[PDB]
Amino acid sequence: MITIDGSYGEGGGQILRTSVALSTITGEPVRIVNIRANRPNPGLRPQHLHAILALKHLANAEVKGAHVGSRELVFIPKKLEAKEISIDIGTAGSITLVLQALLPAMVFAREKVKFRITGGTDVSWSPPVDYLSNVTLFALEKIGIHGEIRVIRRGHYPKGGGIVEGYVEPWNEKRELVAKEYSRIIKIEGISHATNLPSHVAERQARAAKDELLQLKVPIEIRTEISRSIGPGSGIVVWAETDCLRLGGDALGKKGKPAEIVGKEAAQELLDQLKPGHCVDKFLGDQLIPFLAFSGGVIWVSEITNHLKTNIWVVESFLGRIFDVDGNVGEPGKIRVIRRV
RNA sequence: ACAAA
Ligand SMILES: Nc1ncnc2c1ncn2[C@@H]1O[C@H](CO)[C@@H](O)[C@H]1O
Repeated sequence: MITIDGSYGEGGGQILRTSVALSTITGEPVRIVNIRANRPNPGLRPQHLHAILALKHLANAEVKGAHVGSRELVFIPKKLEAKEISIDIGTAGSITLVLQALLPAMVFAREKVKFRITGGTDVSWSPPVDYLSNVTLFALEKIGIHGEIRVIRRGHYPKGGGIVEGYVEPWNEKRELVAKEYSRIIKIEGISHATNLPSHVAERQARAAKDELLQLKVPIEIRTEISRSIGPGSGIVVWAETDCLRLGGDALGKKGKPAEIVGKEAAQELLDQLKPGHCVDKFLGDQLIPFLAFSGGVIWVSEITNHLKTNIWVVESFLGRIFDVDGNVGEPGKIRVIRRV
C-alpha cells in the first residue's frame, strides 16, 4: 500500500483527510505516518478520528491506529457504498473539516448520501459552516456537484453541541471549472450570527464589516442571525459575488473580543482576497484541489498557500501527475489541471 | 485555563 508522510509541507490534518478520502474513492489502501507533525498537538484529534470512522463506514474499511493521539493510521478500504452518516464528534471539533474529509468520498458513492454531524460549526483554524455552504458549495455546484448543508444548531469552542445536516448527490455529470480573473464585483453578502449572546453582537459585526467594505462601491447586504445553543459564540462571513466565483472572508468572536473587531477582520480578509483580481480565494484554492483532479479546468488564486501545495502533493501521490502550478507560495498563482483522471 | 488546528 502507499505510505503518506504527514510531516510533509503544511504537515497538518488535511494530509490525513485527503489521504483517507482518496483511499476511499480509488480503493487504494493507505498508511499515514507522522500525523499532524506540524501542529502543537500532534496525532489524531476527535475531528480526524470521527472523519476516519465515517469513511470506514462508507467503505467498510479495516482501520488500524484510529485513536486520539495516534500519529499513525492504516486505512484499508473495501467497496464504497452509500450509507447514511451520523456523527457525534463529542467536542467542538470541526464539522466543516469532517465534511472536508467526507465530501469527496460521498459524491463518488453512486447514490445520494445523507449526513448529520454534531460538533463545532464555528471554531478556530477551520472554515465556518456558512463559508462552506455559501462559498465552497457554490464553487462545487459549478463542476456539477449538488448537495445541501444546513445548520440546525450552532456550536462553538469549547462545548460544541452544534448540529449540521444535509446530503450530496452522486457526481454523475462532471464539468470543468474555469475561474481565472473576475471582471466585476456585483455585490457583497454575508451572515453575522450570535448565539446565546445579545443580539447587538450580530448587528455590530455586520455594521463594522459594512464600514470597511464601503470602499468597494457596491451594494452590501449582511444578514444577522440570533440563535441559541449550549454556550455563547459568534462569527461572521462575508463574500463577494463576482461574475465568476464567490470569494470569502470571515472571523470569529470570542470572550472580550469586540464585535467591531470581529466584523472588521472578516471584511479586511475579504478585501485582501480580492486585491489580486483572481477568482479563487486562498482557502477555496486548497479546498478545490481534490475535486479538480476529476473535473479538470483551471483556477487562478489570490494566494498560493502551503495548504494548497501540500494538497496537490497528496492528490498526486494517489492519482499521478495532475497539476501545473505557475507561481510561488505567498503570491497569486495559476493552477491548471493538465491531466484529468 | 491545550473540549478548537
Ligand atoms: N478562516 C477560514 N475560512 C475558510 N476556510 C478556512 C479558514 N481557515 C481554515 N480554512 C480551511 O480549513 C483547512 C485547514 O486545514 C483548509 O482547507 C483551509 O482552507
